[PDB]
Amino acid sequence: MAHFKEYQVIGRRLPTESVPEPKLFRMRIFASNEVIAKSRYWYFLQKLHKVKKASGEIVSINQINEAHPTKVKNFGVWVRYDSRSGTHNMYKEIRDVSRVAAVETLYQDMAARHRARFRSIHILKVAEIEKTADVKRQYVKQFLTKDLKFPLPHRVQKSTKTFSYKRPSTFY
Amino acid sequence: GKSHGYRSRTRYMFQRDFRKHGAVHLSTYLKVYKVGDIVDIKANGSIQKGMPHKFYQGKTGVVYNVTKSSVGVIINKMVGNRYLEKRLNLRVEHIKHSKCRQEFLERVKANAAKRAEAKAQGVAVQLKRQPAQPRESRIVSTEGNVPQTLAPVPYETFI
Amino acid sequence: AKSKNHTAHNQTRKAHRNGIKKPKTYKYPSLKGVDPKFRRNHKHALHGTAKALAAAKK
Amino acid sequence: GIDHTSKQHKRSGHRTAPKSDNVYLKLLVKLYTFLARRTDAPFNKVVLKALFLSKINRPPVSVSRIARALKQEGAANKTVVVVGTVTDDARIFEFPKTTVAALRFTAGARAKIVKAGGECITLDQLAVRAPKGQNTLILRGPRNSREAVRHFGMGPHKGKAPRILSTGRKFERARGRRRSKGFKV
Amino acid sequence: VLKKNPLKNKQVLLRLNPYAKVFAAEKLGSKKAEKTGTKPAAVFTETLKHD
Amino acid sequence: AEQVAAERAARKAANKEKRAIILERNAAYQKEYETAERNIIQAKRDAKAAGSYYVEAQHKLVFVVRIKGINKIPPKPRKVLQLLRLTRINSGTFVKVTKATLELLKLIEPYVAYGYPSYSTIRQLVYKRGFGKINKQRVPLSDNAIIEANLGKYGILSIDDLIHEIITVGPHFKQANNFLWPFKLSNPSGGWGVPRKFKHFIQGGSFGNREEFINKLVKSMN
RNA sequence: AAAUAUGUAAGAAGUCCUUGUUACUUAAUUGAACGUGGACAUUUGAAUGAAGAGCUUUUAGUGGGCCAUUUUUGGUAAGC
RNA sequence: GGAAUACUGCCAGCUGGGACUGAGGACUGCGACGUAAGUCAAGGAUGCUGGCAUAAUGGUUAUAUGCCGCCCGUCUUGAAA
RNA sequence: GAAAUUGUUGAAAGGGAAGGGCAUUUGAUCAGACA
Ligand SMILES: [Mg+2]
Ligand SMILES: [Mg+2]
Ligand SMILES: [Mg+2]
Ligand SMILES: [Mg+2]
Ligand SMILES: [Mg+2]
Ligand SMILES: [Mg+2]
Ligand SMILES: [Mg+2]
Ligand SMILES: [Mg+2]
Ligand SMILES: [Mg+2]
Ligand SMILES: [Mg+2]
Ligand SMILES: [Mg+2]
Repeated sequence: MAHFKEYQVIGRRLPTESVPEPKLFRMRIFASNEVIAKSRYWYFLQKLHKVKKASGEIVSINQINEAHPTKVKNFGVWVRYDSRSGTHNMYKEIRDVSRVAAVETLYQDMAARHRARFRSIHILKVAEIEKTADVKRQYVKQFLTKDLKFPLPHRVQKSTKTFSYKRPSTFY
Repeated sequence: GKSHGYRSRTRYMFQRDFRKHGAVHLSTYLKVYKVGDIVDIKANGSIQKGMPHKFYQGKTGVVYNVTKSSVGVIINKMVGNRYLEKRLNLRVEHIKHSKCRQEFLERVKANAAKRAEAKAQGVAVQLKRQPAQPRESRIVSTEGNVPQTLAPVPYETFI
Repeated sequence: AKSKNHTAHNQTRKAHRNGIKKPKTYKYPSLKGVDPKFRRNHKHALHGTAKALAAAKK
Repeated sequence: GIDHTSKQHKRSGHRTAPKSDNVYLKLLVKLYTFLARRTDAPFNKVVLKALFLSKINRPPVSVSRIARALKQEGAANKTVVVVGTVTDDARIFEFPKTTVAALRFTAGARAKIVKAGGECITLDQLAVRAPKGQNTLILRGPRNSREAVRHFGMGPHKGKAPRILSTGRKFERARGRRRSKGFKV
Repeated sequence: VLKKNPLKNKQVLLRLNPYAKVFAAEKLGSKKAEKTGTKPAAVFTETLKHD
Repeated sequence: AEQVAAERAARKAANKEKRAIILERNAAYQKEYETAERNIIQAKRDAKAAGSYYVEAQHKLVFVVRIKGINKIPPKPRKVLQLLRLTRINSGTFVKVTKATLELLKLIEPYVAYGYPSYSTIRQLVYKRGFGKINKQRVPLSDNAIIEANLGKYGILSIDDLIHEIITVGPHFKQANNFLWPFKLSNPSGGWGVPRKFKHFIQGGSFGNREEFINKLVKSMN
C-alpha cells in the first residue's frame, strides 16, 4: 500500500488478579508506518486467540532492518489470498536484496496478475533460499546461470525538446 | 380492519418465565412502600386486576399514593413535543423497589464518613468520581515469558 | 385518485425545534387523587400545628 | 459553512426605549440612564427598565396598597416608589404620614396623602433626595387581575372564562356544560 | 488594531515570555545530551532477529 | 497636576515584579520538560539492558480537527461535534483523554482527524492562533495582562502557564481549555497527501486516529 | 439469546441527631404525613458544552410531495 | 571493535528572491536596546526621485475577442418543454 | 404632440437567429483639479 518497512510487534493480554503476567505473543508485520503495523497485529491475533484491542495491549514495537541490505538473495514467499470466488494458497519466488524490497514486488505481482488488493492477501512466511538447486521456479533459475550475460537492444532516448533535426538511432 | 385493543401486541410481554408459573412468592406482599419511593413497573400475567398498560412496561416512576392493595405511580410520558404527567393505580404484584437509586444511598453515606474522617487530617477529600483514566507506565519482565512468534495459518476445508 | 396514507417522516425534526421539554418540578405537588381519608386527617394536623407554632410566639 | 447552534441576528426581546413620544417621559429616561450608568446601584437599573413598560404592564397602585406596605416591620419610614399612576381608595379610613414618589397622582390620591400630612413628589425630585435609592420601597400593581387575563388559556377542564358577549340563561350553559346534556366540559 | 505573530516579529516575542532572551543566549535549542554506554540484553537482540 | 510620576513609577515597578515572576516560572518549566523527556528515554534503555520491555504510559491529551463540511450529517454525530466546539471545517480543540471522552471520539470518527500533540505544536498554535473567550468575545492573546485578568484565580499568569496546563493536564485543564476560543486553521500548505480524504488513515485516507502523525498535519494547517 | 435503540438516578426541594400536631393508624407515643430547633458549603457529589434561562398573548402560510443509502410488504418485474 | 550516513523529530539558528495589502490619524499601552539623556522593526507607511498636467489615467457608448448564458408569467413532486 | 410603426441622412456590425454577464483592445464622445 506504500513503501514497506518490517515491524516487530509484541503484544499481551491485560493482566488480571487470577493470572498475572500473561504470555507474550510476537509476529512480524509489513506495514507502511507504525500506525498500520499495530492495527494489523490485532487483525491477525483476533484470528488465533480470544483477545482484541480492548482487552489487550501492545508491549513493544520495533523496526527490523536487514542485516545485509546489499547482497542479492533468493526469497520464497507463501501467501493466502482471496479471489472473486474462494480462497487459494500460492507459493512464489522473488529475487531481490531485502525482505522489504521483495514484499513490495509480491504485492505488485499479485495485483497485476490476480487482481488481488492489499486487504485480501495474507503473508504466511517469507524465507531466504540458501542453497542453489532448491529454486523450483524457472523464471528465477535463468538468472542463476554461470557468467550471466545479455544485451539491451533497441535503446530509446528521452527528448527534452519537441523537435529533433536528425533521424534518431536505437543503437546501444 | 385494524385492531388496537387494550392488550394488543402483548403475546410475549405478559407471558410467565420458563418453569416460573403458578402462585406468587410471599415476599411480594410483605414489602412496604411509602410516598416518594422510586419503583419500576413489570406486569404480572397471573393477576389481571390492577395490571398496567403495555406502554408502562419497564418504566420507572415515583410513588405518590398508598392504598389498601395498590399504590399510585407518577410517570412522565412524551406526547408530541413535550412530556405529560401520568398517574397509575397498580397493585403491588406489578412493581418492585428499583435499585437505580439504592446504590446512590451508599455513596452519600460513604461521602459523609470520608469527609468526617479527613476533616481533622487534610483538606480536599476528593468526594467526586472519576472516569477510567489512561494506564500508567509499567515494565514487563520476560523472565520465563519469552515471546512466542505467531504466523497466519493457511487455508483448509476440513468439511 | 389514490394518495398517501400515513408517514412519520419529518415529524421528529419538527418536535426537536422547540419541543422535548422536561416538565417543571414544583415543591409541594398537588394532592389530587390521594386517599380521601388521609387528606381529611392531614388537614387537621396542619391546623393543629399552626396553633402550636402561634402559641409559642404569642 | 458554519453549523449554528442557535438562531442568528436574533433581537434581545426587551424594550430599550419607551414606545411613547412624551417629551417629559423621555427626559426622565435620559436622567435615569445617566444614573444607571455612573452609580452602579440596583435601584437605578430597576427604575430605568420600569420606565419602558406599557400601560397594561403598569397597573395602578392604590393608597390602600401603600398603607399595607408601610405596616411591614421596620418599613414605616421609607419612601414608597411607584413607577406609574397612584389611585385613591375610599375603603381605607386611616393613612400614615409617608413620602410617595410616582409619575402621576390622581386628584383624589394626592388630596388624601397631603391631608394625612405626607407629600407627593415626582421621580426627578427623588433622584435629588435619593441618588442611590436609599430607604426606598418599590410597589407594583396586580397584572393578573386584568379582564383579558381570565380568558387566556381557554380549553377543556381549564376553568377559564369564555369569550362571550351576552351572559344569561341561554348562553353557553347547554350540552358540554352539564351531565344532563351530553357531558360536562 | 493589528495582531502580530511571534516567531516572525522578535519584539513581540520579547513582550510575552521574557525567558526567550535567556533561551537564545544559552543556545538551549541545540543542547547536547550526556553520553551513555548501556547495551541491550542477549534476550532482546535474539528476539529482534528471530524469524 | 499631581499623580503624574508617583503612580507611573509605582505601576512600572509592579510591572517589573510581574516580569520577574514570569521569567522565573518559565525557567522552571523548561527544566521539568527536559528532565521528564530524558527520564523516559533513559528508562527505555535500562529496560532493554535488563532483558525487559518498557511500556510507556498511554497519552492523556489529544487534538481533534474537523475535516468535513456541515452538510449531510446524522444527528448523533452532529450533536457530539457541537459539544466539542467543532462547527466549521478545519477547527481544532484539545480534548482530555478519559473513558467518557473516548466514546465521543468513536461516534465522530469519520468526520475528524485526531492524534497526540507535542510541545512544539502546542506552542506554535497558541502563539500564532491563540484567541481567548472573554465576556463572550474573541480577544487575541497579545499580552499577559488578559491572561492574568481571566485566569489569575487558577494560578495562571502568563501565556506559558496556559501552555503548561495544556501539555501537562493539570487540575485546571477544563477552565484553561474552555478559555481558549476554538482554533481556526486553514488548509494544509502541502496538501493532505492522499487522493481521497474521507477514508480511514489506516486504509489510506484522512480521518481516524493517526497518533503522533497529527503534528505534521497541524503544522501544515497552521 | 445479541448489536442498535429505550426508562430512572448521579444531592441544599440533600443527609444526620432531637422532639411538636392529628378526628388517620397502631395491643401500645406504634406508625404515617406535615413541622420547630441543631450540625455539614459550592472537588456541593461523574464527563463535555451552553449567542443565558423560564414564561405568556396573538397570527400568517401549509395540510397533493418526492429522491438516495439501509430495514422491509405485495408483485415475474417495473422510472410499480 | 570504532566511526560515518540514511530515515524521523526539535531549534525562543542565520540568510536570499517573488507576490498581494497601507486600514487608523495629537498624546496615553506592553516592551526592547542604553549608566544616563534618549533611541527603536514596540497599540496599522513612511522617505527620496522622475515624467505628464491632458483625453494621458478614468467614465459612458458602439464594436471585436476568450469563457459562460435555453422564454418569461403560472399550476405542479418535477417546465426551456 | 409621447410610444408602437415608417421615410431620408450619418456611423457601425453581419458564414443556418438576435439579445445578455465578467474582463480588456480599438473608434467616437465627456466630467473633475491645475493652487
Ligand atoms: Mg373484572
Ligand atoms: Mg395527504
Ligand atoms: Mg457519504
Ligand atoms: Mg502549491
Ligand atoms: Mg483528492
Ligand atoms: Mg483606458
Ligand atoms: Mg460577446
Ligand atoms: Mg454554453
Ligand atoms: Mg402533472
Ligand atoms: Mg415552469
Ligand atoms: Mg419613434
